[PDB]
Amino acid sequence: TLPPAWQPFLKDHRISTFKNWPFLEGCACTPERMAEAGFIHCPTENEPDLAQCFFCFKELEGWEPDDDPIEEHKKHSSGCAFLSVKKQFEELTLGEFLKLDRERAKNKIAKETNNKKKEFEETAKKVRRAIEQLAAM
Amino acid sequence: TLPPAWQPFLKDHRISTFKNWPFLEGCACTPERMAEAGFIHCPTENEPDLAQCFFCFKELEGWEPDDDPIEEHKKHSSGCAFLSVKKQFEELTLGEFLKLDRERAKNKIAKETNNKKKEFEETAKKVRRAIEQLAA
Amino acid sequence: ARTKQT
Amino acid sequence: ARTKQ
Ligand SMILES: [Zn+2]
Ligand SMILES: [Zn+2]
Repeated sequence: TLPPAWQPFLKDHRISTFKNWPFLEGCACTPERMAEAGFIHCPTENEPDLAQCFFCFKELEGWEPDDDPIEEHKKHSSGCAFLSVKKQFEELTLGEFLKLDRERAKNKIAKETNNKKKEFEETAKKVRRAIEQLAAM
Repeated sequence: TLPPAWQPFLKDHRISTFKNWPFLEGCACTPERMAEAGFIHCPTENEPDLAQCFFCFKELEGWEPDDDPIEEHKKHSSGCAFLSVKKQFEELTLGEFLKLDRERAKNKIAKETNNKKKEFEETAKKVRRAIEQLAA
Repeated sequence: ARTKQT
Repeated sequence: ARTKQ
C-alpha cells in the first residue's frame, strides 16, 4: 500500500508492467531479470519491446534473448545510481530512500531538458534554413 | 516531498499545525515539545487547546504551561507505540516505517469504532428516556 | 492535560 | 539492446 509515484522502486510493480513481453523462460532478458535491473515496459505500436529504467530514464529497444539486462543497463547508462543499490527496498533507511528519490527527480529533469534542447535546436535549424533560402532568391 | 497521509510522521509538519498555540517560550508544553511527543493541534471553537497524537489518536485538552507533553502522552495513552520509537525518522528502515504505519491504521480503525460505540450508546440513552417518559 | 469528553 | 532514436 504505497503511493503510485513510489511504486516503481518496487520490483513486483516493475515486473507487473511487462504485458506481452516476448522474452520468457529460456531467455536471459525475462521480466524477472528486466525488473531486477530497473526496467519497466513502455511499449508502443511502433516499438513494442521498449523498456525504460525507472531511475535514470534511459530507454532501450532492440532486445535480444541472450541480452543480460544488467549488463545492458551498465553499458548504456553506467552513471545510474540504482545500479549501486545493494540492499533490498525495505532494508533502506528513509534517509537513503529520500536521497535516492531526489536523484531520480534530478534525472527526470535532466532528461526532459535534454529533450527540449534537441527539439529547440531542430526548430532553430528549420528557421535558419528558411531564412537562408529567402536571402538567396 | 512526501504524501499528505505520511506528513504527520514528520516533526516539522507536526510543529506547523500549532497555529496560535498559547504556550510558547518559558513553558514546558511548547510547539517543539508537543510535536516531539507526537501531537498535532486540532483546535475547535469549543476546545481551542485540543491536541491529538497522530499515531494513537488520543485527544487531550486542558493543557497547563508546566505540562511535559511526553509525560502526558505516557500517562494518558501508555500503549502508544510511537512512544517506543527511539530512532530519528530518517534512521528508520522502510520496513520499520511500514510496520509503524500499519499499526497507525489499526489504531485509527479502533478509534473510529470506539467513537461509533459511544454514539450508539448515547442514542440508546435518548430512546430509553423517551420510552420511560411515554410509559408514565 | 486531560482526556477530552462529551 | 540499443538506445532509442
Ligand atoms: Zn538506470
Ligand atoms: Zn500516541
